[PDB]
Amino acid sequence: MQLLDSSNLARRRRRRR
Amino acid sequence: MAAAAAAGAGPEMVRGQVFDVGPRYTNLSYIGEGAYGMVCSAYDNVNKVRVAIKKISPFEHQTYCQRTLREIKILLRFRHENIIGINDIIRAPTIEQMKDVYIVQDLMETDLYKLLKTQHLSNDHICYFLYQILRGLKYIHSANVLHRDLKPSNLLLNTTCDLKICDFGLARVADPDGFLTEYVATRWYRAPEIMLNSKGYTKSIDIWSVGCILAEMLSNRPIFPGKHYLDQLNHILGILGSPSQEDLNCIINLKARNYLLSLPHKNKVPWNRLFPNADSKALDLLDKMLTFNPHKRIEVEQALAHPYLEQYYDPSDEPIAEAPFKFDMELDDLPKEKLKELIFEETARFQPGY
Ligand SMILES: Nc1ncnc2c1ncn2[C@@H]1O[C@H](COP(=O)(O)OP(=O)(O)NP(=O)(O)O)[C@@H](O)[C@H]1O
Repeated sequence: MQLLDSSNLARRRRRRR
Repeated sequence: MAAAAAAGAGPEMVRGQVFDVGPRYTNLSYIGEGAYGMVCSAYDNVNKVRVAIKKISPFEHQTYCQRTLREIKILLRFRHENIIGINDIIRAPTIEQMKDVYIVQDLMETDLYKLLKTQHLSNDHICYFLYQILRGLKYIHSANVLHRDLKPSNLLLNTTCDLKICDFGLARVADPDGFLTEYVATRWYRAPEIMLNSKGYTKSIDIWSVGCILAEMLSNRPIFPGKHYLDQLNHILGILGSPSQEDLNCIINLKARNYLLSLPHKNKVPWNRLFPNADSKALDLLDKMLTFNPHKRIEVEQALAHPYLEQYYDPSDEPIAEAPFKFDMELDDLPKEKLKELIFEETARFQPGY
């Protein structure tokens, strides 16, 4: 499989605060 | 002929095994196969999405019935982004005719075992995958449940790096009371206290398993393999070094304590020599998850708070179960006939027309 930018949970963590 | 047209719409066969999941589920394709279940993807004609379906045929074996019932009861009660959900359960309308159980789940793309056969993960992916394992485990443990069988093949991944824990047939409520003697495809992720037949197994056995998985993500090789528990314990000691005296007399089993004391000394091998290209913060957390004494082993909420995971740590969005489960089953002594009735009862809510 071809595998951080598109994960929903990762977006929530990037954009906290 | 209508009957001839009905038989064309009959049960699909996958790799020589029957999958009788119509009329709702069609267009089946092989995914994988564990020691107990056969897993296919299928198209859900009601919810209009592809799904995963695991077929189990358990009713001749007490141990298969235990795994079927435990997985179903636990996953139906869990609801968490990093734990696989059960969408549906297919079985015959009468207990007489029920021979197979099909557990329908959200479809994932692969599992970490398969992924590690094909590529070396970057540190960034390892970090995010480890975070999600621990986040799901935090929920499991908050319900007072031990997974007891975490390993790469039951960490599911999709194409957007989301991870979900599956395979709950060994999961049990924690309690101070033949643990894990039943067959499993791999014992390489089990805590040493299980191999030494210590008695008081706790949440820490799952953390050990996660430490084994992290080690394997770092090198693409299992860290404590071995043919027998003796061989696995020797590989553990060959890396961690000989246990301390304090760690020893924390062991309940006098017999296992005596054997370890007889073993020749082993010095601890530094993690950076086993994992020279690895992130030093990953190795610090790895060290705390692979600590021999389960009482000293890092807990899941401490591990989430470790510096290696700091960019994902968010206690406001790491949910827990509403109530910790209580142990009121003791199904490990129920006969398989009784287990079948309970499975039938637990699955009645999914029958068409309920
Ligand atoms: N929801 C799912 N989506 C995609 N693949 C899945 C899913 N559930 C299971 N699989 C795959 O099927 C394999 C076997 O499933 P699993 O639930 O572990 O089976 P088991 O036979 O009951 N227990 P085990 O022997 O421990 O693997 C997994 O390792 C995955 O590769």
